[PDB]
Amino acid sequence: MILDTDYITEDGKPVIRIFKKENGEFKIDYDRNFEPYIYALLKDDSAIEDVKKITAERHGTTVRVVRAEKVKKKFLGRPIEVWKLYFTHPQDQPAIRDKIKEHPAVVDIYEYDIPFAKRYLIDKGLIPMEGDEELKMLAFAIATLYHEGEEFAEGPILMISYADEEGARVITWKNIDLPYVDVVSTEKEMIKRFLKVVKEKDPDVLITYNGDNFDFAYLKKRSEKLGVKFILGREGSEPKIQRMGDRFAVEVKGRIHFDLYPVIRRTINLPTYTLEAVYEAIFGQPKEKVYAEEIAQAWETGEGLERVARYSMEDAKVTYELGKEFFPMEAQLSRLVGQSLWDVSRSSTGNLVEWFLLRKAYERNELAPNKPDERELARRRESYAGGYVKEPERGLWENIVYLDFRSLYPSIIITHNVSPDTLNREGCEEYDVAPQVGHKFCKDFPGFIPSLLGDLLEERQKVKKKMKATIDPIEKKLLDYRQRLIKILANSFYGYYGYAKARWYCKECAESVTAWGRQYIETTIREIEEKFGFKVLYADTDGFFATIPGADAETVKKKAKEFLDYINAKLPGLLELEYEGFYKRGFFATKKKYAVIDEEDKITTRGLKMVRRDWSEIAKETQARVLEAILKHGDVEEAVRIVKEVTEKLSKYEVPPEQLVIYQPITKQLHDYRARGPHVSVAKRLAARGIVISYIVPKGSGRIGDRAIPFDEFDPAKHKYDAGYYIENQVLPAVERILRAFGYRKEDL
Ligand SMILES: [Ca+2]
Ligand SMILES: [Ca+2]
Ligand SMILES: [Ca+2]
Ligand SMILES: [Ca+2]
Repeated sequence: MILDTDYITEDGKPVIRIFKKENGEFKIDYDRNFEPYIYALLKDDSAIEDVKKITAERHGTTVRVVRAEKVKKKFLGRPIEVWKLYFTHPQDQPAIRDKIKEHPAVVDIYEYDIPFAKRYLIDKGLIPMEGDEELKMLAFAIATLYHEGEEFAEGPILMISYADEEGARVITWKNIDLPYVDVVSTEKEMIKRFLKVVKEKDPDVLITYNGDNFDFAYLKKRSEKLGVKFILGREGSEPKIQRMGDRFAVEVKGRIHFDLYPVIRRTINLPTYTLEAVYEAIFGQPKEKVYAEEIAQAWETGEGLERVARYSMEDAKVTYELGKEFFPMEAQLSRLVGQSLWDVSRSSTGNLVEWFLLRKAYERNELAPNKPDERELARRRESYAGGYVKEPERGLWENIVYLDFRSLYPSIIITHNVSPDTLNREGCEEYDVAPQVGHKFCKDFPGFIPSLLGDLLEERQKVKKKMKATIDPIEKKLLDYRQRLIKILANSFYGYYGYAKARWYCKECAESVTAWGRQYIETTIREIEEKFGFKVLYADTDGFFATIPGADAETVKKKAKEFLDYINAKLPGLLELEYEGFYKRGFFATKKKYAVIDEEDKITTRGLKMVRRDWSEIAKETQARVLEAILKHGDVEEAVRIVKEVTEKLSKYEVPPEQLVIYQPITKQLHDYRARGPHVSVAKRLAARGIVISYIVPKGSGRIGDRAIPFDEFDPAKHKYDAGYYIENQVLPAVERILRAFGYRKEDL
């Protein structure tokens, strides 16, 4: 299979290198016959002789046009004739493209900013990560000596850890009594030892967590300081560093540097992206953090080195575990888009669609529009109206069905042929008009994007049915990832339409999709109300919650299935409404805030879940008790009494102080925490003396931080906690947000 492609220069000529892994053997294929090129639209074919003679200069070397050929391609639906201009080297393109554009007889130029190695994969029809070849993976992490007022990598690397199927090991230059620790004499020997491990293991994938902006940069400065040839590449090369905007990225030639940090940054949404928080959210298992101060203190005193070595080991271990969880999904995404895993894993949603479209455009002989210039880019700060959100009929409801459209936005694009090449196209005999915005779309021929989107949805169905018949559980997982990734890519076409940097950007297309979406969701709602007598409790963009308040659970289900048969016969094209699920009870607080419970007793909450550690146990316990009384018992007046009971126990000081302790970690220098937080205030009082902050809020005057004390110093016989604080700032805010819709103000409890 193909891992990646790049180019080297030989006698001023580009040579493509294709890195492959066939039958467990690494191979490099060379191609010296791929010519870089750009298109040029001319107003007169006679002008081609003037364009051929246009010259530029890179660094003394004269840039010339190698050869030209007239080709017929499609552009905005219409057939067009452009000149394919070939060059000697891909770096000739940025040097001469401006001189060719400025020529009077040149209307415009196209496909002039496509990286050579990526242009090769598309033009040759090559797809990376294709097949069932097994890649060998290796994760690694480093521990460093940090001091407050020092430059980057001024301190040495203390430990280098690595992990794979054989387990996790730590290389260090100090004696540590642990079975997984390998001891060397110096930092130089530790680095050299790590090089030998990578060379002997010969992994296809190197997995890091933030290796793009820390690990490789630290290793580089250290190898320069110690005189070590950091040959990580399979061709004997040192890691290549690139600039990605305001940040960096690192390639390792012959292998795939898989940095988990940008991948997880897009996949899940978390408050922080530390390795500890990420691992705990994905695997649900805790991971202890050992700070730079503790590491430095342990290394200088030689005391708790086992704790440091164990932290180092866990870093490599969890990085390998996370890499095993996210890499197969990103590998299938790379195969789908048609680009290397290195680029795909570092590209955002907008670029992924663009690369997919660029490959398809070449296959369909479709000339790709250019990126917007700075002037046009500033003009594309255009916003528009989004999805429809119904104001919910607040309160507790019984026997609720959730109905939603199968791929609403892609269905609209296909059905109404929404595309920049069909937008206001004159000369057609059939059009579809978008409500409110009024944009017209030609229906005479399939548009470029709707046509590809139709093939994607069709391809996904071919994968779904092959999964049912696939005996092999590993192959079923592979197909499952591809199927899921097609759904993700198909649902990204809409956002791409409103993406200002997009080649196929079209605000008219984007707002037409949302306008049609608002129409279909609203028409379906009034249809179920008027012709089936349902009450629509709440709706958001592509689905709604409905019920018959005076009907049986089986009666609601039956009527819902009958409604589905009815509207699906009336919906045009690919639009389709589906039965998502049935819920025994449901509480709808405000727009975007609600909670439902199924027949199994599983509760789904969207809004103020409050599963955080920076909130007292008393507040979290009461909230759970309230939700249970509402969703399991359907007793609203019981949920109220529970809050009244808790506030009465808090006011009479009958609640144990252990369920009032708040735990908060110090992650930065005390001078940098100028938020006057209670945990920081407690920490500053500790630092004021000679020598996770666990504190309780006591009864007194001043700010919360002025009252707060560590729980170790709290004594029920000498001190009194702030009953008012735990009622008004902890319990009531957490519960009021749920009971709010009933009209139960804070003073009602
Ligand atoms: Ca590449
Ligand atoms: Ca659905
Ligand atoms: Ca088709
Ligand atoms: Ca239909």
